[PDB]
Amino acid sequence: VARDITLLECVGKGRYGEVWRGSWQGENVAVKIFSSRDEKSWFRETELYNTVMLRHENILGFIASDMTSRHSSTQLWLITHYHEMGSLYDYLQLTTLDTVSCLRIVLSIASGLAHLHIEIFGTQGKPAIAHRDLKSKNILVKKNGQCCIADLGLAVMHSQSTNQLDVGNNPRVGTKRYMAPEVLDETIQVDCFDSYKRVDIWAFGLVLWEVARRMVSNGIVEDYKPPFYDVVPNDPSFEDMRKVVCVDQQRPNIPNRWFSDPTLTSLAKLMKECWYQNPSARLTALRIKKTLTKI
Ligand SMILES: COc1cc(-c2cncc3c2CCOc2cc(N4CCNCC4)ccc2-3)cc(OC)c1OC
Ligand SMILES: [N+]
Repeated sequence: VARDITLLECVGKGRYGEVWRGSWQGENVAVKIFSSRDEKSWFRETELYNTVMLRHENILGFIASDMTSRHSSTQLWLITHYHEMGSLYDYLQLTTLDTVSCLRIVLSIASGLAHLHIEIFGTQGKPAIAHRDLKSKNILVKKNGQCCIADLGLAVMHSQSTNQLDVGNNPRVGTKRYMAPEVLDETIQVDCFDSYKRVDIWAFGLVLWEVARRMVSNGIVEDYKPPFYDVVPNDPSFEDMRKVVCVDQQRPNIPNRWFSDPTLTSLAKLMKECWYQNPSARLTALRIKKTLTKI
């Protein structure tokens, strides 16, 4: 209930709204107050968390959804577990990673994504879900070293038996920096659920690139950089990414030092298998989880 939560400090702000660190029965919680322009994302997330009952150790822990009316308006709240280490985008800028730390991050993200993509059968079984806005800022680092995926506002679901696709009704567009080439060229088949899984794998390979750069190998480490930092400006436009990803067919550069570390070699091969211009040639989330497990 929103009445029992004490908003203590704002840890994030954007077009989506605000994220607050709050107290609730003597424990820290995360409260997202949605903006009026992003109401459809609150409905979709409430559906995925309350109706679909999405629950996984590598997905942001749902607590409660609520609506509070004040100042002649009604705010839409989402209350989840609070991770004091912040987003993966924040965490990668404060520390370097070793082999275990890197693999724990990338395997946890892969297992959480595979849980979204894999349909659980039986009655009231979880359908296959695509995130469609996967990025380092939508990934949070837990104190055990593992990560969890957040923001289900753009989720899309599908069930194999009925062959029915639920795209929702959200005017929100995904993050342009992480957009797949089929999205930028407007060739993506919006009626096929596999299309939405393949744009997640594409974006997953970009987060994979961000994390691998922070793994120290032979006293060498790369500074943190967002994908395509050296070709697009801040807040890139649609034409900015299309020129890089589609026209020039550019991908993030694999540092040569990665070939001197066996873990980074298998990781560099993994992200390359997520960046195919042909969406059907990209790996599945299950194959990525399997490949990461054998490493
Ligand atoms: C409640 O709904 C959400 C909460 C969080 C969340 C959860 N737990 C911690 C944080 C966040 C938001 C962003 O990251 C943080 C960052 C910081 N700090 C570092 C940078 N600046 C100083 C403060 C502190 C806490 C968090 C995420 C969501 O999706 C991106 C949410 O919606 C689905
Ligand atoms: N952040």
